[PDB]
Amino acid sequence: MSARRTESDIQGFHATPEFGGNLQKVLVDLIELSLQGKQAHWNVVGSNFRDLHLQLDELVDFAREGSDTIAERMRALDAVPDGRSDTVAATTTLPEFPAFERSTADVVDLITTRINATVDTIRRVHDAVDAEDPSTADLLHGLIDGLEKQAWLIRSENRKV
Amino acid sequence: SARRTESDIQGFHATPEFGGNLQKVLVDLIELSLQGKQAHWNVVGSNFRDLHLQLDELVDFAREGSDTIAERMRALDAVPDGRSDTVAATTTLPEFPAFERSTADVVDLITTRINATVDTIRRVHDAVDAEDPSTADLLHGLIDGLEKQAWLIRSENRKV
Amino acid sequence: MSARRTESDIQGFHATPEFGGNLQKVLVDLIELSLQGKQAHWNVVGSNFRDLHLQLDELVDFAREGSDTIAERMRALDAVPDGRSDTVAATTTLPEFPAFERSTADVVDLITTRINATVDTIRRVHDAVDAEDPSTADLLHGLIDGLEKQAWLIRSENRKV
Amino acid sequence: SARRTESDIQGFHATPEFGGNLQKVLVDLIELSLQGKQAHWNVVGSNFRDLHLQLDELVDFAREGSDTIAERMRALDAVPDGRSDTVAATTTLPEFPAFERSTADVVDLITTRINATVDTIRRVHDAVDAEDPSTADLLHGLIDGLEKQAWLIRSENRKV
Amino acid sequence: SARRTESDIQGFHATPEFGGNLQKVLVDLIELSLQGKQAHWNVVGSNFRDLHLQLDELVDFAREGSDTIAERMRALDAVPDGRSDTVAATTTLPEFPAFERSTADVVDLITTRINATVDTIRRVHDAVDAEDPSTADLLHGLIDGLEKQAWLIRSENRKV
Amino acid sequence: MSARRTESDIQGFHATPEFGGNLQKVLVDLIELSLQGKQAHWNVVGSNFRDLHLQLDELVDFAREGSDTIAERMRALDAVPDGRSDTVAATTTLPEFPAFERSTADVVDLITTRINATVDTIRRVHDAVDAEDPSTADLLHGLIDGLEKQAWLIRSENRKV
Amino acid sequence: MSARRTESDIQGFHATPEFGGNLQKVLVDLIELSLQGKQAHWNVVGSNFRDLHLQLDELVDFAREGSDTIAERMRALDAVPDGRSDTVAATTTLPEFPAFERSTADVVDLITTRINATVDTIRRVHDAVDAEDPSTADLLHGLIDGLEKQAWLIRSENRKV
Amino acid sequence: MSARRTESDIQGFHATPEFGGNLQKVLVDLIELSLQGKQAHWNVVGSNFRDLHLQLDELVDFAREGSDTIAERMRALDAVPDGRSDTVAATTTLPEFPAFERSTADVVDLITTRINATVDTIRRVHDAVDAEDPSTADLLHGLIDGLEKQAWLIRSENRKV
Amino acid sequence: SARRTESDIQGFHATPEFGGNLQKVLVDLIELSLQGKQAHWNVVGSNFRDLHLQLDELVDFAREGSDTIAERMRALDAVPDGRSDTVAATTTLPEFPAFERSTADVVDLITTRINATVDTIRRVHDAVDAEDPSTADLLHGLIDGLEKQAWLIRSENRKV
Amino acid sequence: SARRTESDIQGFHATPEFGGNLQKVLVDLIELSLQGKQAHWNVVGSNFRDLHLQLDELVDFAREGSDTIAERMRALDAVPDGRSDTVAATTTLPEFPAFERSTADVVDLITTRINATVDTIRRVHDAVDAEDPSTADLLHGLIDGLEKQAWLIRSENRKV
Amino acid sequence: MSARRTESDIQGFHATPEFGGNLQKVLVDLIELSLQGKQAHWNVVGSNFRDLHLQLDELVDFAREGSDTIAERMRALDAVPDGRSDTVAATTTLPEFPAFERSTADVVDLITTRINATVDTIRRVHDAVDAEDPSTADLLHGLIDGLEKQAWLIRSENRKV
Amino acid sequence: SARRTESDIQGFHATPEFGGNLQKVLVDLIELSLQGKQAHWNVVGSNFRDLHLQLDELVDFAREGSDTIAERMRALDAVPDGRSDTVAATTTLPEFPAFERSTADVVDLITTRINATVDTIRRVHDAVDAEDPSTADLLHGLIDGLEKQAWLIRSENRKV
Ligand SMILES: [Cl-]
Ligand SMILES: [Cl-]
Ligand SMILES: [Cl-]
Ligand SMILES: [Cl-]
Ligand SMILES: [Fe+2]
Ligand SMILES: [Fe+2]
Ligand SMILES: [Fe+2]
Ligand SMILES: [Fe+2]
Ligand SMILES: [Fe+2]
Ligand SMILES: [Fe+2]
Ligand SMILES: [Fe+2]
Ligand SMILES: [Fe+2]
Ligand SMILES: [Fe+2]
Ligand SMILES: [Fe+2]
Ligand SMILES: [Fe+2]
Ligand SMILES: [Fe+2]
Ligand SMILES: [Fe+3]
Ligand SMILES: [Fe+3]
Ligand SMILES: [Fe+3]
Ligand SMILES: [Fe+3]
Ligand SMILES: [Fe+3]
Ligand SMILES: [Fe+3]
Ligand SMILES: [Mg+2]
Ligand SMILES: [Mg+2]
Ligand SMILES: [Mg+2]
Ligand SMILES: [Mg+2]
Repeated sequence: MSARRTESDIQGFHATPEFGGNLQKVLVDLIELSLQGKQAHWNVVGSNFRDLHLQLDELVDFAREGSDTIAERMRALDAVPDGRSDTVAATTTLPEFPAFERSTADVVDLITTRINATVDTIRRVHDAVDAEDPSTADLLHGLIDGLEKQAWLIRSENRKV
Repeated sequence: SARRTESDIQGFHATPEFGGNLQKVLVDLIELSLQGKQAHWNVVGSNFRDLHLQLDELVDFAREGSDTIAERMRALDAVPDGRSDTVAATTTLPEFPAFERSTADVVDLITTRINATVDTIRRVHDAVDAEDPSTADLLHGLIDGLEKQAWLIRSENRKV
Repeated sequence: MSARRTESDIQGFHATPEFGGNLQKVLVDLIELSLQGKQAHWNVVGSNFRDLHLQLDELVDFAREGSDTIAERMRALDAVPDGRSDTVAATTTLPEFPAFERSTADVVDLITTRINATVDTIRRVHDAVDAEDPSTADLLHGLIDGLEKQAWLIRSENRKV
Repeated sequence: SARRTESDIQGFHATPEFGGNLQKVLVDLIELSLQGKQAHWNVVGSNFRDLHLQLDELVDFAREGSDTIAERMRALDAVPDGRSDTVAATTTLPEFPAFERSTADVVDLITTRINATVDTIRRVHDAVDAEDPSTADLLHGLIDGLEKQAWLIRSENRKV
Repeated sequence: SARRTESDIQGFHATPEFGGNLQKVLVDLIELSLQGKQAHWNVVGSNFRDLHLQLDELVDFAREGSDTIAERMRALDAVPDGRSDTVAATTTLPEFPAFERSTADVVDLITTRINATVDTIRRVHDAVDAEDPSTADLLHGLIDGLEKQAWLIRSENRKV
Repeated sequence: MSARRTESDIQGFHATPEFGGNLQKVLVDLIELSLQGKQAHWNVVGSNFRDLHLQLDELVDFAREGSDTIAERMRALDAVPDGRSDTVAATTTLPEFPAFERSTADVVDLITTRINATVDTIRRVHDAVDAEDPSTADLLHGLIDGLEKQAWLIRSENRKV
Repeated sequence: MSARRTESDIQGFHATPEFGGNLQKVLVDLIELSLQGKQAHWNVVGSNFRDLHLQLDELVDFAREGSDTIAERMRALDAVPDGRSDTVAATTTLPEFPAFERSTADVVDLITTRINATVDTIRRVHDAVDAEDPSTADLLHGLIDGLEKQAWLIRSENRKV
Repeated sequence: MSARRTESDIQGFHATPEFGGNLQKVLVDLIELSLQGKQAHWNVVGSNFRDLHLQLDELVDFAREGSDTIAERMRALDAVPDGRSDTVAATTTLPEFPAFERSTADVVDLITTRINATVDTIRRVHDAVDAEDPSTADLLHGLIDGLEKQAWLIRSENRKV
Repeated sequence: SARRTESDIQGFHATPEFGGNLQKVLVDLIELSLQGKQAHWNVVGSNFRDLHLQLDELVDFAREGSDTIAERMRALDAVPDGRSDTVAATTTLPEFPAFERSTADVVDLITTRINATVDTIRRVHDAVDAEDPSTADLLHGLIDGLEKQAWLIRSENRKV
Repeated sequence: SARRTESDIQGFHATPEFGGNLQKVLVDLIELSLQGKQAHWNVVGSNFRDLHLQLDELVDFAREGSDTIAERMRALDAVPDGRSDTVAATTTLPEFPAFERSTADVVDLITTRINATVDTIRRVHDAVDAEDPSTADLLHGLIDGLEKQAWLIRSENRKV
Repeated sequence: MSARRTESDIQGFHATPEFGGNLQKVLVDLIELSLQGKQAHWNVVGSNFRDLHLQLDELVDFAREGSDTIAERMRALDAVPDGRSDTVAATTTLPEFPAFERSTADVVDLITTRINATVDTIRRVHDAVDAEDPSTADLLHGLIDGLEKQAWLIRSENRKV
Repeated sequence: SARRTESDIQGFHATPEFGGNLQKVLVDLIELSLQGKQAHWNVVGSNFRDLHLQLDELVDFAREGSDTIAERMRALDAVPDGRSDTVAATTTLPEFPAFERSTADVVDLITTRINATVDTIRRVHDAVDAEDPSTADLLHGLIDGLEKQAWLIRSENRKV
């Protein structure tokens, strides 16, 4: 017991209310993106349907794993996520996805915009998150990298060169 | 030969009522999946881990269920709406509460909400079956799986 | 606005006593079939031993998965299964499997008869089950299909020309 | 105690009408698989790869389906005929054309071929269900799987 | 050179006493598996899920074990009897009770049932080892595996 | 310095009409074999049913993979396969598979004869194929090897002493 | 060779003695945590035994992978780890784990405390590690994230709400 | 304080020459069995060819794994195996496998006799092996168990009523 | 015995011409793999995803191809040179352009460069086969695989 | 029936001597695993990679071994102590040195320490076997596996 | 739509030309390392050939995944990679790999130097990359960690202690 | 239409000379596998582990190869002889020596044994190819695989 601490209770790192709020912002936009991605996945029609149909599911998988990561990171830091439908709809920054069947061209533009909005949220909170807890900023970097890759993989369809 | 002579052969298309009935199932499955994740993250207390894990299995089932229904709608020339505003405004599920919740409360809450989801499917079943028995089979898989989830979750709170 | 239900307690579907009894009938024949299938698997000897030995294990696997399906369906619908040895022996409708070694030809006939008996139980309760709960009848269809396939794969050894 | 005392208990035998109804399904599933491969090899043009790949998935499903139907026939002591001459002579599917075909044309042709196959299953469905509901469930799986493939393929040509 | 010149060399034959000793092990392993499933389905209450899951692991082990014993019997030209009537008539395990049972009760009941099964193996061990040490090693695997399951189950009720 | 070619358009190897026709001959016999293999797989009954039932499926798998190989080799070399039912029936060299159930012994002989016929087609076109394109002849060697192995595994049931 | 360096020997990045010492601190606490985790895994008894038994093994797996990561990172940077039992016991900051069987409730509190002590060590050295080598700080972030998740998954058992 | 041993050189368990010779006896019969098993696998023809063909390969797999186990156990205990063809032929106790094709019925009897012979060697050396090294006798028990299972699975083809 | 009496037995060694011929194949396979990755990253436009993915499959094939050839050289006592300066100075492939490129242009470009690579292999084939038929078989696998890639890629740009 | 009538049936419990003997094995397995990792990280020199890798395999074996023994103790109502202070104070293994060590030195060191570990198991074997043969089988697996590791490691330093 | 943005087009984060140039530097050295690694993998001979042969392939796998990561990160950020042979040869900082067979000892020294040159490039651009986009710096940290591990695993062969 | 009307079509029969040529390949592949194992067990010294491991990979390849050849014989109605006495009596490989051997010696010995095996395949190649080119392709796989193993093994002793 030469260097052994003798405390009965050793408490964990707790997130500030600001930090909790910042992760909550990321969470709702990740959930909204997952819901919009599925909507697009189902309703996309037209030239190169299959590629887009498939890529949109990969986007959804990533955004879902991301939302679970953020929410559980909140839990680890003694914060409380709210991923309920009403909260997501009321607080998401993503422009609304339109109803009905949409062409592959339209879906490419729509989804690129919504991914970019999501990435913007993460980029906006990044410095405040990093200042308080660099380990959480690393989770943000994974999200930024993965989502920006998805945006490139989707938007390239509409590029005329 | 017995070969048909039509250059174009069309598929079975669902009635508006049929599409509307699948839409009802869809929003309740999506809502259940969102509430399941909420519960999964925020459950605390005795037997946390079991409930945390089971809730993820519920969510997995509800998500594949929503996809199954939405794609069945698409196959039948109906158009699903799984957007957050639509889900929130049209789900029949009792609202799941915010904040940390005890294991016992989560068991009771989620059981009610699974039962609400099964009720929607059972309510639309006969109208769906009458128009398209193949879709009713998909409904049966959902009823079976969700009722299995209800049993696996609720049993925690059962006394003798 | 909101279609949300307001009850704090929504109950699940509860099977009638008759429905419970009907699934219990299926359950005991499936367990008995599993036990007889293993008996035959160990004790078969003669021409084409290996094929029958192997096929019998596939039958046992299917019947075991089936009994779990039925028993858990009972539990889901607030019915209580009884798969105990005494109950199975006292209430199964299958003819007893004979003792000791049996020839491949005899095992083929014996097991085919026992599958047919098991399927007959499922067919007998089907309409009453389907009328109360269509979703459970679908599980019965899976059992009927899978077992009648086993009966074909086993019986065909003895079918001539 | 409750043990039946007969030494031979017969299984369920399909009527010859039932056998013939499943035979109708079988030949169209086989024809669909062969046309599917023809399309898979010979498709050219804009979005070749997706179509090439999706067509193989259709063929996998149709081949599993023909196995399922033929084996169900055998289970009920009917006897399938999936020989080339029989399939050509009795399939209801319009002939697939020869030579290379554009992706747009293949989309339309294959959608029609899938729809014709589903139509056969839908046509025999009630007669099959009346004699054996367990077989009708297999038909439901086929209907669902095939109509999903029709949606996944035809969507390429959909303009909105 | 060192080649034996007899055309038929007989294998090791188990005595009928040895066969009977393995038969004792077999019926208790089968009874344990059936009681294990009964428990797995009918357990309710605090920590349901863990017990539900652990009980299935016990059943998997007991089923693999009964296969091992019955196949060892056959290898040595003994003939197993795992029929329901025989198992019910000759098992040494106390009967599992009917109906839903609390997790606490199931823990105690199943621990007792496992211990009874191990006791049978321990009782025949020396007689089995004396005739065939290779079979005794299979008994050792069973003892180790079953006592591990007893520990994993009973620990739930242990108060310290 | 640089060995780089300067053409903007380098064409691929194009098969002669004769070469295309030779691979077409192989293709139709492989498809016909696959169809007959399944027929036999469903309709075989009698002593050692299961082994033959299972082996026939392995044959069908090999023949199906083979037909895809040949058809795609045709496509690679700018030839156009025809695997349609009417063409296969009208142009296959295999004797017709008989209708209805057949005994294990008969299926063994029937299918062995049909494999032998399929291999004979491949052997007949081999030299002409090898002379134009050695790489395609190698694919033929794979087919010859794999099918003659199937013929051994199936025929040996009927071989005595 | 337009931008090619012409040095025969190009040396790697070497950790300072302070950096080596900082990683050594993390290493001993990760090893101590793995040893305490196993002790808890074996000796935990009581209500919800299985969940805790299983979670404790997941903790041990993570802490073991973590110690290997830290030690090998030391090796890469020309530092030398010491993970020997005497060194771990003499230099760990973790409060000693008690002997004998312990209740699930006690184990939850004990292990949460020990995880939190381990995380505290990583958090304490983080800034010095990051200042010298940001790539190693990223390995620390993985550890912080994974361990804090484990603490949440374990401690939640004892939460009364 | 410390129970640590102080020797810099601690030697391992070394087998007696007799022990080495006993394992060598097991080794050559296992290799011979593997070689004969393959011979039978290639050369069997007749009723139920496929089942025997397949089962013989499982026998060969088991016997090959067995020979490696024994040979490596020898190496561990400072004994030196000899698995060379000349040694195996000159010292195996198994009757020679006959040349050319053999019927399924004959292969069943022939291979069953050869397994019985292999097991008899293991049974003959068992007590002497167990007395010197119980851990090696356990490996023998695995061989006895696995081979006698193979003998059952193969011989049962020829067992009547 | 028929045992050979040589203490040392040497392996087949390739002629300088043979090694030179495999070297020619090697640099063109490496160049193709590097151009394939360039195209994979920089392709944009209609059907981007299909082409992006197919190009990775081409690269995978060319990389395993280069390894196969280089190691065959090693087996035969020849010494490969796959260094960047050597590849750049000695490849016969038309240079792949820098910057973003449309799907249609990438199809045409890569098809030409695959065909150039196949041409090298076909050009050395007879000299390789004459010296060592076993190596010609490796060449056949490369010809087959690359020509399959050419077909899968070029079909995108094919019109009716 | 042959059913036993006891409501409670107890399991086999180990003597204090037996628990003490397994404890002796446990600390030496844990010590070996810790020394194995030390060696794995700090080995340098000729054939580094082989030794680095083999040492991880040794560690894997010793860790699963320690778990096996500790859980066997638990099954038998004994209480393991695998804490660092206990391991350090009670292990019989010669101390592994600090700092980088050559491959040849690591081979010699680890071989000695494996042999020390095997010696503990062999020293307790007969007392363990006499009380509970099933546990002796677990000991045999450890002796076999560790002695295999000793051979695979030491062979590096063997001269002709 | 309470927090919903109402922009039709939301643009992504775009890398500066300096940032694009910095990632390009990393890319060419990763590709050069992969090409040199394979050259070494093929041509290494002598004492401990196999270990080095195998480790060199692991190095190549990592460097290849790394180059794909960097290039695609460039694409995501609207930069354009150039991984062509001429560009790699003209702009790599790695000392040239020698021609012909090389001893294992020489290869160890050569490859360690080339890995270290590659790591130096990443370390040199790190701060500028991190200042502009911390998410990309995290990708750099993965590369630094993985490559420095490879250098340790390779160089340790030549260490005399 | 194009259907052949004969009821029995014979397959390709190997001549007895062809059978004998494959038999030569078979015995050397078997001898190589047995010598490979001998080496694998008995190799000691510097870089033991790599050699131990590579020798097992050689044996796996040689065993798959002997199966391939024996099965090709059977496919063409030849009859293999892989019995120990036949292999010892007719193999062309120099005898592997008894006892422990250094890694350096094993490298040289095994390289020679591989080269002798390849030589047999190369010797029969043209006679085999003339009668059946499909079999010659299997010989090519063996040549390529074995010469790869020779390179991977001998490189250990190569000084440059
Ligand atoms: Cl795709
Ligand atoms: Cl089989
Ligand atoms: Cl769990
Ligand atoms: Cl290795
Ligand atoms: Fe229905
Ligand atoms: Fe269904
Ligand atoms: Fe149904
Ligand atoms: Fe060839
Ligand atoms: Fe940072
Ligand atoms: Fe990271
Ligand atoms: Fe960072
Ligand atoms: Fe033992
Ligand atoms: Fe050739
Ligand atoms: Fe080939
Ligand atoms: Fe023993
Ligand atoms: Fe054992
Ligand atoms: Fe989907
Ligand atoms: Fe279950
Ligand atoms: Fe294909
Ligand atoms: Fe081995
Ligand atoms: Fe390689
Ligand atoms: Fe454990
Ligand atoms: Mg596409
Ligand atoms: Mg058979
Ligand atoms: Mg629990
Ligand atoms: Mg080595």
